[PDB]
Amino acid sequence: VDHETGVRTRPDNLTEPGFIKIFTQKYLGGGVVDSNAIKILELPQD
Amino acid sequence: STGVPADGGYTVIPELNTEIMRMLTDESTMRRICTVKKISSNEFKQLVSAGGATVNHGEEGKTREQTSTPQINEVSIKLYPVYAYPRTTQEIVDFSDVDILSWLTGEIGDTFTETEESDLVVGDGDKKAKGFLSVPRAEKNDKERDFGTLQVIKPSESLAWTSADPLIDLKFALRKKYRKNAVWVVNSTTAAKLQKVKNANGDYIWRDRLQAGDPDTLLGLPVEYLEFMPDNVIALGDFKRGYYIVDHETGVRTRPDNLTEPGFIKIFTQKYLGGGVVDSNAIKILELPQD
Amino acid sequence: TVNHGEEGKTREQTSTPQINEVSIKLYPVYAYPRTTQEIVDFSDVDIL
Repeated sequence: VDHETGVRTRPDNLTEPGFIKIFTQKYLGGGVVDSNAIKILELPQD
Repeated sequence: STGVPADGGYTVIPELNTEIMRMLTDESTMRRICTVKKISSNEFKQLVSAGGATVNHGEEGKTREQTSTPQINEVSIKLYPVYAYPRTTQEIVDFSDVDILSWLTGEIGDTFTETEESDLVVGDGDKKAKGFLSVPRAEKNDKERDFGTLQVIKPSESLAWTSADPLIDLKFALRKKYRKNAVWVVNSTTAAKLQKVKNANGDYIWRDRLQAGDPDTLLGLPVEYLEFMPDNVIALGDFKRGYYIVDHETGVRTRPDNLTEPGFIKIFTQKYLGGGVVDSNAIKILELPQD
Repeated sequence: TVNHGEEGKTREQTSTPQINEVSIKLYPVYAYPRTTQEIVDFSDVDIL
């Protein structure tokens, strides 16, 4: 799941002067919908 | 009358001169006497050839022997952030006729000139411009002395403030190469002490030998005074060659930073100042005992 | 003032410079000589 805005990069160069804090943000989400569609296999690792 | 506020006294408004008088303004003598190299880097490397190139004065019919290849020295002048971060209230910046933004930028630029005359002279070099005085000194001639160190003359208190001998020594410690376009660098208090030197007889040595149109000189060379020098310390040299003031290519960069804390606008106006001794043979230092 | 900040150091607050007021008040400097109209009329050197 993504947001309509997506990746947004705001280069805050004011709050801490002498610095650019490049605040890059992306709203990300993930969920297992219909778990019957996915299967897992843990190897014995010897 | 205007004396009584009620009797037409409130009508008279005081005409505030919209150009604030910046008391501490001065044309930066450092930036004029020394060269200014706008650069885009943290460190500026000027190559300063020490010398050592020789000739053997060959004869007609003699094998031409190898001559010594001249040497080069590195002067690593690193730029550092000299800044001021005043937090003016947004109230004044709005409620004003004298423009506080421009006035404060001018005041901080004058402060930058003052701290240039401080760092480029006395500045130890701890994350700032290394002044020529903070540069280690050595009482040796140009041939014997190590590069990156300035020739310092340290006479006794007897002939220091009694005669012109220390200053003549300082003048001719420089080579003609530098004395052509040399300049003196004295503190105002040290300058006053110099103008007061009187020999055993009592007459002044420097007998104010100037005309009205003459700039203040000393032993036939101009004297650009620096106020941040320590007491009883003198310098002299071709500071165009002798010292490099390495400013960054951006220069003064005044972002007002209005969003960090609303109700306050915080002019940052940081600059990147660097400074270093270049041609350590082009500057001479004269230490005089404290009276 | 400036604090001569380093590479990787928080930039501390510097003192904001001060301003002073010089209130120069204007006052009437005058002279009120009472010349006779006689001289002002009877003259070649312009008395006014």
